[PDB]
Amino acid sequence: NSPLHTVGFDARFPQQNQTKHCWQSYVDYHKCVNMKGEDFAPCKVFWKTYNALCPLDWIEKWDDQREKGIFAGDINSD
Amino acid sequence: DVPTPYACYFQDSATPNQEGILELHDNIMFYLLVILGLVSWMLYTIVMTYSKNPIAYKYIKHGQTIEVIWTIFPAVILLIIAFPSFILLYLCDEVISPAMTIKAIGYQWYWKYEYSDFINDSGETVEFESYVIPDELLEEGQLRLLDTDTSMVVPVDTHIRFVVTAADVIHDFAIPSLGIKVDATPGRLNQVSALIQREGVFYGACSELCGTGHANMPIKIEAVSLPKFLEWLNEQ
Amino acid sequence: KGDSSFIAKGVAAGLLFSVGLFAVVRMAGGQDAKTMNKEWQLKSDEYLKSKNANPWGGYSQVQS
Amino acid sequence: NKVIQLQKIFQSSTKPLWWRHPRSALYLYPFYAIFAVAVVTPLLYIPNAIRGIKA
Amino acid sequence: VEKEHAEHREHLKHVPDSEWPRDYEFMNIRSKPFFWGDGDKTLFWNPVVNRHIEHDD
Amino acid sequence: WLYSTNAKDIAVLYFMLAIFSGMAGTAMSLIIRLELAAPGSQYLHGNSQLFNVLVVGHAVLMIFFLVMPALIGGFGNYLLPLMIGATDTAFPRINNIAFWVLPMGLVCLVTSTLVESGAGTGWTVYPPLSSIQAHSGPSVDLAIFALHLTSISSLLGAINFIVTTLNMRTNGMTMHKLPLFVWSIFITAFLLLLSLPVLSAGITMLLLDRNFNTSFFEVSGGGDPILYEHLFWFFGHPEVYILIIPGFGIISHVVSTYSKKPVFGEISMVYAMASIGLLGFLVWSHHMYIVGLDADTRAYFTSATMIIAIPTGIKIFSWLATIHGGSIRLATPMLYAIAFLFLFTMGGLTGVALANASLDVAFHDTYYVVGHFHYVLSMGAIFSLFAGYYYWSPQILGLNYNEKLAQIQFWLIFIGANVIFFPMHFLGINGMPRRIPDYPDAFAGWNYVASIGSFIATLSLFLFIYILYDQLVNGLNNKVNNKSVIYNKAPDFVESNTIFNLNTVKSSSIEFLLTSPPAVHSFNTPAVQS
Amino acid sequence: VHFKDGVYENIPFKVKGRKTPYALSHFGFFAIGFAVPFVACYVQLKKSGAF
Amino acid sequence: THLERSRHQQHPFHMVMPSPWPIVVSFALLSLALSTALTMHGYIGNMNMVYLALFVLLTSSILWFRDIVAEATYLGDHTMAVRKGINLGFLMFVLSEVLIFAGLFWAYFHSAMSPDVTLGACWPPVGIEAVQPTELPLLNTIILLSSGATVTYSHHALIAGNRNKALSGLLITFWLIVIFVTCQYIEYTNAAFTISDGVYGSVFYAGTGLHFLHMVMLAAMLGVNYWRMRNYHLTAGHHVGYETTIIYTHVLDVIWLFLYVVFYWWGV
Ligand code: HEA
Ligand code: HEA
Ligand SMILES: CCCCCCCCCCC(=O)OC[C@H](COP(=O)(O)OC[C@H](O)COP(=O)(O)OC[C@@H](COC(=O)CC)OC(=O)CCC)OC(=O)CCCCCCCC
Ligand code: CUA
Ligand SMILES: [Cu+2]
Repeated sequence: NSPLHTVGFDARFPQQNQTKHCWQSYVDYHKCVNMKGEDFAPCKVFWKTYNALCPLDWIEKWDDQREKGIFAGDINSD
Repeated sequence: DVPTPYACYFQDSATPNQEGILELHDNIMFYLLVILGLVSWMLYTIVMTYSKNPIAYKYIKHGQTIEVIWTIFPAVILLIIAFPSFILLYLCDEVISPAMTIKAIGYQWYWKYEYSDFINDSGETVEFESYVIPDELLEEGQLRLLDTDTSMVVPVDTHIRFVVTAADVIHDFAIPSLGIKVDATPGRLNQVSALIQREGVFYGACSELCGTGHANMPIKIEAVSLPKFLEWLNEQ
Repeated sequence: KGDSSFIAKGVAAGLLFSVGLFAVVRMAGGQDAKTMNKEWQLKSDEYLKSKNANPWGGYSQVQS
Repeated sequence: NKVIQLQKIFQSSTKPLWWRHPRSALYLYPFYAIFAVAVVTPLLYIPNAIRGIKA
Repeated sequence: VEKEHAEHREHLKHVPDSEWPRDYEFMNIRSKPFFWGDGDKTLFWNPVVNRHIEHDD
Repeated sequence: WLYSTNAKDIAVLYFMLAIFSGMAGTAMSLIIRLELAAPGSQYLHGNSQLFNVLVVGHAVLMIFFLVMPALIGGFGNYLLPLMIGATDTAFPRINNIAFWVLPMGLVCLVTSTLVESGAGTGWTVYPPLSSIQAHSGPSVDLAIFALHLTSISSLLGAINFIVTTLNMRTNGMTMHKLPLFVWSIFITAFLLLLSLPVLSAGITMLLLDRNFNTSFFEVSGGGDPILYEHLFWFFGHPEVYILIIPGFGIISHVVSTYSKKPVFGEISMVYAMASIGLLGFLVWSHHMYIVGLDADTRAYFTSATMIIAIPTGIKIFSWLATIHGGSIRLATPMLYAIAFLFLFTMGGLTGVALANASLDVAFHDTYYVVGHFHYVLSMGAIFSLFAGYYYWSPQILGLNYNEKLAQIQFWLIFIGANVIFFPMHFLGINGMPRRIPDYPDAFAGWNYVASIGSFIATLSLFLFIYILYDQLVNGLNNKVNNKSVIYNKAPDFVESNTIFNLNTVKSSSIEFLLTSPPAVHSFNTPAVQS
Repeated sequence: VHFKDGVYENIPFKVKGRKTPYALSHFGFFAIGFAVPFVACYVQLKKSGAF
Repeated sequence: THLERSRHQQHPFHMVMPSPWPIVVSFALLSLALSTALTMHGYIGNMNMVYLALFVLLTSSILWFRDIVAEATYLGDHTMAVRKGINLGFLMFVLSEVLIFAGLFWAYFHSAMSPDVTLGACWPPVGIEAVQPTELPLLNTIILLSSGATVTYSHHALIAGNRNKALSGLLITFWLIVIFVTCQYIEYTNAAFTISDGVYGSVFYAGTGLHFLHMVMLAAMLGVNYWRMRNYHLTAGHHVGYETTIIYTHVLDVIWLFLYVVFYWWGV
């Protein structure tokens, strides 16, 4: 019937520019995997979000800036 | 959809977001024909009937009882016409309950969609470019500079939500039959949410200039049904 | 008195010398597109009829 | 000190005002030497800049 | 407070003692390098703060 | 003479260049419209470059080298000395650099095309399209400098007009009693001053991001190209309200001279003329509705740029009130000023349709915009430039212009440029994008209709050269035969012909009380008014 | 121009008394201004392969 | 009488002889702009034509200025209105050069008022270290508050009539500004971030960059205000070449205080 599923409204970013929605969901996922890891199901709501609404070259970028430690955002919560 | 030779109106409305524009382009031009109907009349009663008036009425300058009338007259139509113009702005950001997320990224000579929602069972995004077919590789019957090689499929009666950006020169994302137009800024990204309500192909164009190959970038998009779309998604 | 006709005979003889000068720059013109000669335009209609492009309105796409 | 002295020279001089200074003969012929070169050599390299010949 | 910074620049120009800390992508940009020399950052720049070592790796 | 500092002879050099840059600014638009005649690159062989070079090569000659130096330089350096009561301008030595940097603004632009690349950036020179990774050669380097030489001429060419009007008037010329052409440019001079230093930072920062790699605009570094879209357009909307306010000054003099009547609501026409200039500052992102602004930021501008149509309605309905009672003498400046009142206002109705944020999202960068801004540039700032030349040509040159031949130049401009710019609203309502050498085949319909007209308007311009030849050679043998009209104000019904030659010019300005041509010292005594 | 406010002496042209006819020097100022894009359509096509 | 009145000018406004430095400065602005765009792309080889273009331009200004002082103190059509013409022609001019800062202040409110994604979520970003306002930048504000208390200490002193305070009071203000060049030369030689340091490296050497590019002409403006007052050119009832220097600095207190509050105080 209705098998499709995606991220909802996300009222903290309600404008047309959803770039910080793509950025912070990359942050809120990778801040979850290092701090307070007890399960993955409330931790993959930030994984399933940033796979949507993000280009593939940006995720290749954000996983390359993270690898040399040159990630401009705060990546290490611990 | 498809433009028509010697046409003068909008392309066919396939979106309620597009359908709102056609009832606002006609709500505006109904109040533009009274103003054009006045000026085209008030300039023919002067050039014809008053070019044969040798005695000039040179003692009517101020007119206080008509000075204040035509300064509330653009303040009485504009207060009326803005209320259908406010109801379209605040009801075209309806990204409350969406159903699908598709991408559209333009690398200065093509587009690059990816269907990164993982409803597809393979668990991988489906990325594919969109090159226009040249005149040498032109299959006989294809629309020139309006038909690409790798098109794009979207379901019908679904609350889709695009994400449009670029990694280079700014050039926008325009389908006139759906009323979607966002810039594709390089540093950031934009969204639109356009529910398509009829099966059929829509052709669009890229509007904002990119460089030498600005004419060689169409945006082909066809709407199929939701089981018929899923037979394409489980393949690629 | 014989001057309002000289106005309307410079207008209507300026449109003739415009269009007559347009043909010289078109006959000194490059070769046109291959997708216009009435048969490319014909088969690009049942391609649209099989897809229902413009349901209400015209998708004729025929202007040789 | 020289304000009244130059005022005898500047007023009723019957000269162009840029030739009316007593210390002005040496101010022009070197100035017309740097003016006769700075308006041709930016422009003489333009046919050198049409054929790709750069430096 | 000038002298405690005048001695602070002598530390960085002496040795890095491993390497540079591998500065970010926005700090050093060299699209269309400069024209009065070969790769000069500006008209006057000391290497105590403007070393710009390439990390290809 | 070359470097004479008289303000009269500078403004005849201004007008000598605004036709040379005019016949170059429209020969480029000839080839632009010749390429849009048929699908497939006809005359340009296959080159989509030299078409974004010719479009920027044409659109900046028309804006900055035709309508700027004529309505501000070609007239303002001739009439604002004369109508107010000055002998010449207040700063007459910088009055000569404001012209002589304009041919140097041409060598910085014609050589910007002859170099190997060609600046294919468009008139709105956008940062990542014009960045050094995209445009490599010295083509766009000179195209951002010729825009700087004109930015600096017309900046000190408006400091020359605030300290001319404020102190250099006559005795009885109080601040409430001035000609409306002076109140056009003096209001314009408070927009030229407060928008061009905004532009001069918005271009030099692009220079710094191209050979000094400072990344004001470079994406690798967080520099937005969207900062440019509000910083250039902060100059851009006042700039197009500067090509029309001196256009609102000439029309207010012509339509109340060829109608023997003072203008309706003169004090109402000077308060609704700075309110266009003031409120034009507060609307500068209506060009960029789709670029991703906020849902309340676009909600403000869709209500704020409609209020520009409040004082423009006052300045039009009063021009339909200052000719209601009076006579009408249909000579050539009255024909232009009465077709300006129909084709500029139809370029205003398309303004408020584009003004909405709820409707620009189906109209941006289409040909519906080019249908709108050409009804207010080639029909609102050429219809007031032809109505300003013909209104002051034999008063200033001394020779009459063969009036029977200037009526056929009006109609070939009227119907021979309405045929171009009216079908542009149909190609854009379907969605033909701009600046493209080729198009989908369904857009070959009106693009051949709009191609037949560019030979009509540029055949009238070839005729306008011959009027300029008939005016200089045997332009003295025009007012002694029945070729031209001599007296622009015919006498009244009960005014006898033998008493008219005593009291001939019943003007309301000094411009006609002077000799034809005016003297090299037309003011050697302080004149008095009322 | 500093003095002599005559009839033809506020213009830097030389209309009457010219050695050559004036239509040479008047159309030759406005057709030369017309033929400058037709040399920008020449040295940029011949450089870029076309003719 | 009337015979001398028929031998003089009847309107107070100035009439200037035809000078050729109008087209000299115009030819310099061509060879400035054309030659600064060639050496960025080759075609010459050496970067000294721009150094030539800064020399022929600036000597054309003083030859323009030599004819003006020939009109200021040696021919003299400077009446009350013509004195009010330049004094309003320059006071309305600096409204343009205070708005070009709004073409550079507004970029600082474009990258810090809303945080971006290519940088960090903080301004100034990581890797970039800013100077606190409780350091040598606070010397730059007090040395102009002392400049704003000595430009008016010598403004009325020239009108006061004594030359012991009028002459010596402008030499102490001139070396108060050349010493301001050298402390804005420290941060051009000792600060960490450079001109190419992203968007923080862009606008910081632009907002404070253009504030450094005006002291080269302000100290050059004092370079003739001391030479003319020693060569007895300037007077104590009619001074335009001295009055435009004070309003070049009395508005400078306002723009630097607005430059100090957002670049350093709000910029950390
Ligand atoms: C002053 C402004 C001005 C004027 C007058 C014109 C006049 C004309 N323009 Fe242009 N045009 C622009 C400004 C102007 N244009 C701008 C800004 C753009 C957009 C570029 C960009 O953004 O990409 C543009 C773009 C543009 C396009 C491309 C559309 C797109 O890509 O956006 C086309 C093609 O049709 C075109 C055609 C014409 C034509 C046929 C005329 C005809 O009107 C010209 C022929 C008519 C004449 C005969 C009258 C003018 C001749 C004179 C010499 C003036 C007379 C004055 C004196 C002599 C006293 N113009
Ligand atoms: C040169 C003159 C000029 C003038 C005067 C105007 C005047 C106006 N312009 Fe236009 N405009 C341009 C030139 C001009 N414009 C140019 C060059 C561009 C950009 C093209 C480019 O980027 O290349 C542009 C772009 C432009 C856009 C951007 C579209 C796009 O790029 O996406 C918009 C939209 O808001 C707009 C609107 C208006 C409005 C509302 C007015 C209003 O001021 C006009 C209002 C006038 C009237 C309405 C008529 C008279 C009044 C009445 C009779 C009474 C009142 C009316 C009623 C009550 C209805 N203009
Ligand atoms: C780059 C620069 C290029 C410039 C080239 C532009 C060329 C434009 C030339 C326009 C021109 O010169 O016309 C003005 C000229 C003089 O007119 P006038 O104002 O002194 O008054 C005359 C009297 O009042 C009435 O003149 P009359 O009525 O007696 O003559 C009839 C005349 C009218 O028909 C036409 O106008 C169109 C043919 O027909 C003829 O003469 C036909 C003869 C073969 O009138 C004429 O006699 C025009 C004759 C035809 C010329 C060729 C037309 C080509 C389109
Ligand atoms: Cu991409 Cu235009
Ligand atoms: Cu606008």
